[PDB]
Amino acid sequence: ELSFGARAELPRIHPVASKLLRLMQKKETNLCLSADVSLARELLQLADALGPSICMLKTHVDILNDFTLDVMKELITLAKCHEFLIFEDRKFADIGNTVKKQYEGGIFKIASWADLVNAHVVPGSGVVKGLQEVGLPLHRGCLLIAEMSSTGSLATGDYTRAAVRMAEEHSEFVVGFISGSRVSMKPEFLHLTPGVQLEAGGDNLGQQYNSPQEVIGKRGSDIIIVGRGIISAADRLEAAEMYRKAAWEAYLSRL
Amino acid sequence: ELSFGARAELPRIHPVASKLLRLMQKKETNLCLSADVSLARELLQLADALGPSICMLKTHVDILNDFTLDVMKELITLAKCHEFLIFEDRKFADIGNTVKKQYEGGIFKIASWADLVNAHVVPGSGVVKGLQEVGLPLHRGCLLIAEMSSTGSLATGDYTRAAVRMAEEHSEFVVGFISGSRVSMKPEFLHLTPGVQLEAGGDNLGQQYNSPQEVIGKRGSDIIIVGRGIISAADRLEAAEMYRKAAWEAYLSRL
Ligand SMILES: O=c1[nH]c(=O)n([C@H]2C[C@H](O)[C@@H](COP(=O)(O)O)O2)cc1I
Ligand SMILES: O=c1[nH]c(=O)n([C@H]2C[C@H](O)[C@@H](COP(=O)(O)O)O2)cc1I
Repeated sequence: ELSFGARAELPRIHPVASKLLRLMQKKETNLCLSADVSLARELLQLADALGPSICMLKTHVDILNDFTLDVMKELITLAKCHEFLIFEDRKFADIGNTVKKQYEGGIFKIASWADLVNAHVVPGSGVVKGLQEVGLPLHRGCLLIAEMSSTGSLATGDYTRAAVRMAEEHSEFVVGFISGSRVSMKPEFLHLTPGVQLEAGGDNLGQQYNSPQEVIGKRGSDIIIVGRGIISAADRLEAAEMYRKAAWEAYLSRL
Repeated sequence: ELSFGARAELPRIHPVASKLLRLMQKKETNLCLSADVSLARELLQLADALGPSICMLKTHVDILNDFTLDVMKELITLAKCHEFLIFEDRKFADIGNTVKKQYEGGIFKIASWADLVNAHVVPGSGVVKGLQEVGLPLHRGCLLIAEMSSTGSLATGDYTRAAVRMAEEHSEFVVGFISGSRVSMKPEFLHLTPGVQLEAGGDNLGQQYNSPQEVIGKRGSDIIIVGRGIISAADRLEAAEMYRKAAWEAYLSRL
């Protein structure tokens, strides 16, 4: 088992993952903020104030009521300044020819500013083949949804094993997974785990929480994705630090 | 076997499906046009010209380079004039509390203009439950993706069975399926099938095509979703009429 910093230097490491692994070690943060907000200003305020505590900011640019590409210009500014990756949670999940256009085009032009995006594997390997054609040119990485935190999730057993396989066979573009635990034995791949809170619980619509120590420590994931656990707190700065320190110590203990 | 007109009067049938099935019968079309264009003027020129030939227009708003809510207004006007339903192929595939926001809010405000939307079942029923909460107020309906057309598709066997159960258990809002064949024998559910062309073949990124006669005639589907088969033609109207006549005669032969 290697440190994040050692993993950033592996032969077969993808550059986007290496950049991420290096700033993870530098900042002592395996925390990804989920910024689920309705206003551009909200997003840029939060990113800036919490930037120092995170390795990655996960966006839903399709829930911004005042999206513009200038808003994402200013997001990249803050990303370069505080050193975090931008991860648009698009969950591309269609045939290759469609996801191509969705990734490069339309009003969002996701490929022009997202270091990472994710994709569901249900369509088969064409969803990644399609995304690759936009991603490789623009030096980007993708994450494959191998597991989900929601109750009734069908991403289990054979489905999970297919997501890993797909990943291993597209390593020039796929840098890791969305998962509830470590699912690949290859240290080149990242693991990011949503459904994370300090306290036991869920929400009213299928979400189920596990703690950072459980997820990073016992389940062997690398990064925790945390939204309401931080945004809904009174002190979002203090909240982000708690999750950072929890996930960071769990990682240290694991080494 | 019942006709679209009879099925539209079924006791346990959704207001949206009933509306759809009546205009199908009235207009003699079970063709959904997949308008995968990136200019609003071409979308509206196709909608206007091909309106009378179609029971439904399937959109990908997020690939339109010049989307405005005013464009959708004009699309709605054409849809009323020519009697077709608007279906946004958004493929909701996140947790319930997330998809609610993507469905209602943000720049696209899909719920305000889309008669139907679709969702993947991989997250568990929470995804349907989240969408339901927004759509039921507005009398919308939802299609669940039970099978896919592309090579390597993991929407098979128990995954499909899962989508059927989830649909049946949420009939108040799920009006049917995106699938390759009839997967539900319950006549209140609509079956819609993409990966359709007249000629045998496929594309370079996993898309596989069967004919209207195979899909409607042998596999028992209701409606064909056809993109490039029409869009790539010089005369898109002649092509639409060709797909319409093929799919409609295939339907009449099942009775
Ligand atoms: O399997 C998943 N689970 C999940 O929670 N998300 C997203 C949805 C939400 O925006 C965030 C979870 O944040 P909370 O910590 O607020 O639940 O991660 C995405 C996937 I794929
Ligand atoms: O399983 C699927 N298969 C599929 O083909 N589409 C959509 C994607 C595209 O917009 C259209 C196919 O267009 P062609 O008929 O040009 O392949 O159907 C959606 C799903 I879910």
